[PDB]
Amino acid sequence: HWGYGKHNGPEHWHKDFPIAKGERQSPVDIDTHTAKYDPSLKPLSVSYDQATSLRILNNGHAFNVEFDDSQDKAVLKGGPLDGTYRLIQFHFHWGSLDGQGSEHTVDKKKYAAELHLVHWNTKYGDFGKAVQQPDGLAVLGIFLKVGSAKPGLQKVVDVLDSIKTKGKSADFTNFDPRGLLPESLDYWTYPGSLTTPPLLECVTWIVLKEPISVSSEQVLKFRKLNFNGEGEPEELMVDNWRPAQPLKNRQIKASFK
Ligand SMILES: NS(=O)(=O)c1c(F)c(F)c(S(=O)(=O)CCc2ccccc2)c(NCc2ccccc2)c1F
Ligand SMILES: [Zn+2]
Repeated sequence: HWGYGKHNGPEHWHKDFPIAKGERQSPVDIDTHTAKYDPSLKPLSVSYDQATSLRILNNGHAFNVEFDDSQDKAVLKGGPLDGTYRLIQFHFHWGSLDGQGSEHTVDKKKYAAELHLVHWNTKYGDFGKAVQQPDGLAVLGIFLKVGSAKPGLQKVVDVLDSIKTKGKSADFTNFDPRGLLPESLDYWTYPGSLTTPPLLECVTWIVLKEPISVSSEQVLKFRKLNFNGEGEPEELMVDNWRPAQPLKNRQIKASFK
């Protein structure tokens, strides 16, 4: 029932998910001036050489690219993390226009979209148990701006016509997520939450400072997806982002400068 409209969007979520008004909600505005450089933070370690993609899925509010996480393949560690987090899936949030789309903002600046690479803490054994823990997930957020195409995203864009509507899926093997990363791994990090229902407060957010560039034609294809299922009135999948939430009693830390 929740979604992104006037009647079921982010401002309504608290009625079914009271944690929406909780103490460590995401996304947030990253105030670059008050983010403290933390010389104790490590370089982030992103090991995606063995990643195995399985499927791509329109789940009715984004598209997910899913990975086989049953072995220790694609892992995120280092950075602020005390453990080993395993890649499970990635997805995006984007706008109806280039001027909006991202969930995190940087000195109130909105990017055209934001990629989330979602990983779960291997000390909890699986994703479903990890989300019940305050250090259960690590989500790597990467901003998208519109400019030159990202060659490494084109395979994703090209398959979207095949999962236009909610609940459609498609085989999606041998996709290499290393092709979606920017050159620098400088990052901001803070404790936060899933940004859609159930809004669980289980996420260490690591947001890269350097955005990737995608082309206007690439992001236009994201906007041709549908929130509705096949045979229902067409509602374009756009603006599936939650606005910035109160920082409350949290410090955003920077890995750089
Ligand atoms: N935007 S996000 O990165 O914080 C996020 C959520 F907000 C979130 F609620 C979830 S969820 O699985 O608990 C609910 C549904 C969902 C699915 C895909 C994108 C956004 C929300 C995931 N988890 C992603 C996920 C999906 C399937 C299997 C494992 C992880 C998730 F990654
Ligand atoms: Zn997300």
